[PDB]
Amino acid sequence: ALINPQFPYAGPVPIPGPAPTETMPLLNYRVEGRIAGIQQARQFMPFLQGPHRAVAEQTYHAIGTGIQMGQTFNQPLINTQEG
Amino acid sequence: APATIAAGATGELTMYYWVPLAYSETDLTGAVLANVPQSKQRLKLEFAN
Repeated sequence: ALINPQFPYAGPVPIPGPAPTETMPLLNYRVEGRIAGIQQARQFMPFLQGPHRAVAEQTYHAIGTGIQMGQTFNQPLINTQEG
Repeated sequence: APATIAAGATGELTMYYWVPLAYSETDLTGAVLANVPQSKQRLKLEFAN
């Protein structure tokens, strides 16, 4: 702010002001609020809580069976070298 | 503004300009405090002739 003498800035907005209204009042709000609809315990989703496999491992079962059977052919006898 | 004004005709035009001080409605950078001094502001406008 600058004040300049001799033209000085009025020393106030004075008493000639026009009170325009008495509408100043905010009427307090008084209220009762009830949000009470029956609630049912459940919601349907496509899927909740699953941690789906991105790849599975290979998996398997097992079997064996049979017996011990055989047809054989042997090497001929040979002269013994030494000993 | 009329695209053309024919010989003998009178056209009516309307134009608006926003002279900013503040950068925007939410960014007050550049705004001016004018409550604080009796010193006047000057908005100079030079029109077409």
